[PDB]
Amino acid sequence: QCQDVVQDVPNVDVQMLELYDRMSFKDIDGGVWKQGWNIKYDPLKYNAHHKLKVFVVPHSHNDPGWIQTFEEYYQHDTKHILSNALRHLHDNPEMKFIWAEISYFARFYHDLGENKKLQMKSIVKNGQLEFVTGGWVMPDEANSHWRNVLLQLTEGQTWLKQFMNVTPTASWAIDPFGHSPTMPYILQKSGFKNMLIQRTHYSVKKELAQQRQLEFLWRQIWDNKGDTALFTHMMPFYSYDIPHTCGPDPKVCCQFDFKRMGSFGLSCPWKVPPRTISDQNVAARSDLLVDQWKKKAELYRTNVLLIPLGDDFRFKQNTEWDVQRVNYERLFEHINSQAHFNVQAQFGTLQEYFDAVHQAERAGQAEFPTLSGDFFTYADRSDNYWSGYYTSRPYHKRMDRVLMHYVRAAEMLSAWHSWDGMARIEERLEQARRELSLFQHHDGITGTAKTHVVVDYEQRMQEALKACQMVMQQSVYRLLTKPSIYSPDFSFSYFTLDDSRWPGSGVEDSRTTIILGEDILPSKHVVMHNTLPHWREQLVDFYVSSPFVSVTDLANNPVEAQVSPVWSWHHDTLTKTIHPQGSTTKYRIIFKARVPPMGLATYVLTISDSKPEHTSYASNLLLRKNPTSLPLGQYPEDVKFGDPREISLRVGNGPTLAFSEQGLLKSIQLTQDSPHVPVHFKFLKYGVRSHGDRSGAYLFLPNGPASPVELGQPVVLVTKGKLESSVSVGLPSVVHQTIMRGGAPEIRNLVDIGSLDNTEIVMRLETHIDSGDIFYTDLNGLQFIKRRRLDKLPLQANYYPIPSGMFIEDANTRLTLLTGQPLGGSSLASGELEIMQDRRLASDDERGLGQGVLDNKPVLHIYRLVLEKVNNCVRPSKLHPAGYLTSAAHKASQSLLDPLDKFIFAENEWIGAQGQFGGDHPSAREDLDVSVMRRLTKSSAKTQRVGYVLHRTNLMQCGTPEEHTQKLDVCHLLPNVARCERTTLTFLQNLEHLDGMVAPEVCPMETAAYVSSHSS
Ligand SMILES: *[C@@H]1O[C@H](CO)[C@@H](O)[C@H](O)[C@H]1NC(C)=O
Ligand SMILES: O[C@H]1[C@@H]2[C@@H](O)CCC[S@+]2C[C@H]1O
Ligand SMILES: [Zn+2]
Repeated sequence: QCQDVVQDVPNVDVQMLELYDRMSFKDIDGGVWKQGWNIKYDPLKYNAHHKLKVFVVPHSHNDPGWIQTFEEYYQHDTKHILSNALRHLHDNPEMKFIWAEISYFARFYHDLGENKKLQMKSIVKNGQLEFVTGGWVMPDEANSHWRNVLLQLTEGQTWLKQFMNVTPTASWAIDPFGHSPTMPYILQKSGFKNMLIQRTHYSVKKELAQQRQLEFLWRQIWDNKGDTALFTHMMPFYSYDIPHTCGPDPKVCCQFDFKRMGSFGLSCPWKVPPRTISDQNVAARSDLLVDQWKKKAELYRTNVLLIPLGDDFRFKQNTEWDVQRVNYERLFEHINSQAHFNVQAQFGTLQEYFDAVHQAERAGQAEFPTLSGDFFTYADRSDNYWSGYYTSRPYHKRMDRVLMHYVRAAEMLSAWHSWDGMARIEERLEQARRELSLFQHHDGITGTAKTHVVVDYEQRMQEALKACQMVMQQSVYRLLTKPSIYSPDFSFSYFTLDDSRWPGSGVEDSRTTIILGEDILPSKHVVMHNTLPHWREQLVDFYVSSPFVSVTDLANNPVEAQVSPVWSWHHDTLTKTIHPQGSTTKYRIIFKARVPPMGLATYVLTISDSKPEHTSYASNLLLRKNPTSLPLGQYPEDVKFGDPREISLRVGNGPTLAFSEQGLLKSIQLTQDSPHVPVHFKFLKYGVRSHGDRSGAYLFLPNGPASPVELGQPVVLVTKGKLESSVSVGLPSVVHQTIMRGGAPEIRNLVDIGSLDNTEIVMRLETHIDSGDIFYTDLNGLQFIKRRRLDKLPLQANYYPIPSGMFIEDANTRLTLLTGQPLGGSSLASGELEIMQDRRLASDDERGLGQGVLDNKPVLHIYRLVLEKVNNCVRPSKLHPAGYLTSAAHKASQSLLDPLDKFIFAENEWIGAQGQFGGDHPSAREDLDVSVMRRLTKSSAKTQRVGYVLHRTNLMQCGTPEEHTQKLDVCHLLPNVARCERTTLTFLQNLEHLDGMVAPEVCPMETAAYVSSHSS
């Protein structure tokens, strides 16, 4: 049956948390290998019957945006690299080249004439040009959500299958800033057999090198059996550039980068230039180079050695192709003909290297270790830990998650039907997928690009959001209109999307008010979509032009609603206070929408001349000294005023929250009898060093622990309603909001760091929880990994990515913070959680970006806070490296990442309107998600095909019986199923033809893909 992911601790040779506890992390000078040691080898190791096989693998790192935009790099550099690669590989049959970034390759190939397309296909087919990974990008591994890692991988590999007829099975990840086990998870489920990584902490490289553990079978932290394992090669040295890839001595290796002799504007910082290889020097030059190779080979277990040959945007000029190729050819001729070296060296590809490694393994020459864990937080040297980019450019980090959801929703909503080409559905979805995929680049979501490049990514993402909205609203109109009435104009807006959290109140006033009135329009239809495969009820809100509005379902059943004011916060430069103003012409109406699995539900908003029977009105209390009046137009309850004071609130039967006089949480009481548990929010600031290394987009180099933000006497606004209550406070740089709807609170921070240079703003939670040095953070929204704070490491080393959540716990109590955006965070003392909100840095951090981070803009960060008793939960043992969410924390995460979508009908009357879609869809167990639903065929295909990605998480058992659900068989969601197949996660290979055309559900922590085929 399924593997147990909780109770059995895997036995692995290397467990990265255990390794971290034992390592000392001393930064001593190792000689020419500055972070290693002087490698020694026995010359007699190699001989006539046991040669060293060397693969020199030419490559070119092409960032899809960084210090230029994608299109700028394409025009100035990448199109010439690819054009000249085609020519030089064509003309030089033993030369090889690998290529990773399919965004660029697709941009290139589609501009080729057919003669050149054919020539390109021939050098791919014959193995000279080899694709590695084949994703749209080489993604960030820290901030990216696994769903978007899969999206971009699929975008690139689907392109490659269609146009190049190849599917890579080896991955190349030389530049992401630390590495995640989510990558082998996805890759192994996508047909891969091997992967390569580079940017791991220098101390880890030393430790694993000493044990010859740089090649390993990387399995997931919970995986007892090993079925998730993927063979992984970690490169051993400081960079992927030629000085750090031939061997341990960069002064020697630089002499073999033949672009550095002067005419190209490059040189060797170790002050010994390359020399052109001639018959007079080739023996000496070869003895230098072979000795470097044999030292590198000592770090690995086979007689097969990988030597990358490349750097950023290399292999551009024809003269560069020639100078590298001709000099290496002279070296190979000499080396391979001189028996005393016992070396056979050649240009090769990545797959060629791995195939030869595994041939050695099968011949019994090596056994590889098993490994679990991750490779965060990266440091490349000294105390320079790359935890800054977990937060840099947080606006765009948040935008990533918004677009993630709208791509899912657009693909799902439109998959139910086949569309005519004139509807431009496929066109808009392809654009949306590609812009989101581009942003997964390790200079996109990471916030490590130049200002104008960030603007380009943002503009692309905005176009993608508009594309999603168009597809979604067309789809809703089709799904909810009587078929014989449906008369679409595929350019028309039948609905507009309403999003309450993006860009957010205080960031952009982009929401449309529903305008009702006796002399204009009595009522309005709205529609909610639920992308999750279970019934959901959730409060939804809209802006309306009257407070006298009531809600009905499309059976005209009244729905209870609450009306509240529309409050906006202002930085009053004449009074020097931050305080709220209420609208006198628009109001918020809130009600519970109940929406089928993967379905839609319609409601109607109707105006009346007076308070309606089933609509209540929130009270409002402004706490501040010196108040002034707050008129609210027709809102029927007058605002109350008071001096600052502690307050407590409870919605429904839910928790009771107590707040300080400054508007910040102080305690949570779960039930009426129970203790008021201390849970205190605090905002603090980190600065920058005034000597030594400065923080920048990549690096976090604080000048000591954080200092509290001075709050003064902030203005606090309390809104109390039957359905929703909140406490909001205007603090320096942050409008902080705690919202209660009857379960776990929601936190919203409108963060505007303003002109506070050299400041990082952190939000900290202080509790009594006896967590010691342990805390948990997620990896890519997929899994939670145990962290241990290490006081032998500096503060910034104890920061980890928080892509979706974090928690601390003791024997009895857990506090989980779920996020709607990836940010950096830690637990720096027992009972604490902290998460960075924004950072503004005036200096560059000396990694090549050439600017600090001075382009901050207001961002609305969102969270859920879940305090729980966990003493009755079945948790992993103390030695297990994973943790798992409870039901309530998982649902709270889903609330943030995949909320209901809201649609407002744009015209005055919707003729043929229907009340619901998907009432017959199965309501699957809470731990299962349909992560992807995508129609894979256009309308001309006689056999339509729909793909599904199913993911089951693992939730802790805590004694909530929580049961009766329906089985979900995705292959029967559409009618006329003729076949159901299990596929790789990219949909590109059929793995099993399924009996009865039934797609089984998956095991906890597993992800599977299915394709259903339909004959009508
Ligand atoms: C793709 O490759 C397979 C074997 O590599 C070959 O049989 C086939 O003709 C190619 N199909 C295409 C070009 O779609
Ligand atoms: O962000 C950049 C990388 C970083 O490692 C700094 C050195 C250049 S690489 C190219 C970019 O992706
Ligand atoms: Zn890069």
